[PDB]
Amino acid sequence: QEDISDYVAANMKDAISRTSGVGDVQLFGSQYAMRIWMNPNELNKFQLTP
Amino acid sequence: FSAFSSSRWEYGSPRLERYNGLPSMEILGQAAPGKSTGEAMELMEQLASK
Repeated sequence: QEDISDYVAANMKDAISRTSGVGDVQLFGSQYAMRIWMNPNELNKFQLTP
Repeated sequence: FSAFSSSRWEYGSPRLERYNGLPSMEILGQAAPGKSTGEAMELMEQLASK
């Protein structure tokens, strides 16, 4: 999902959102973000917070 | 600074161009003196395909 979604979002969705005759574009899915998943154990461990 | 700064020389671009949202580089050019621009354009399109 996120794979395709990224390709769409970083190659196509931006040429289509300008493309002639087109208004609002909505993506089904999501472009890639740096998704960084904390561990509360491993956060309580080194005495560190978000 | 020399206490915490590693320093070297490298290259870099002084002008970063974009066309339609994406990184691009612009090529000017002409057609031979008594030439139709459309001929030149066709040749150009035939080079850029390799």
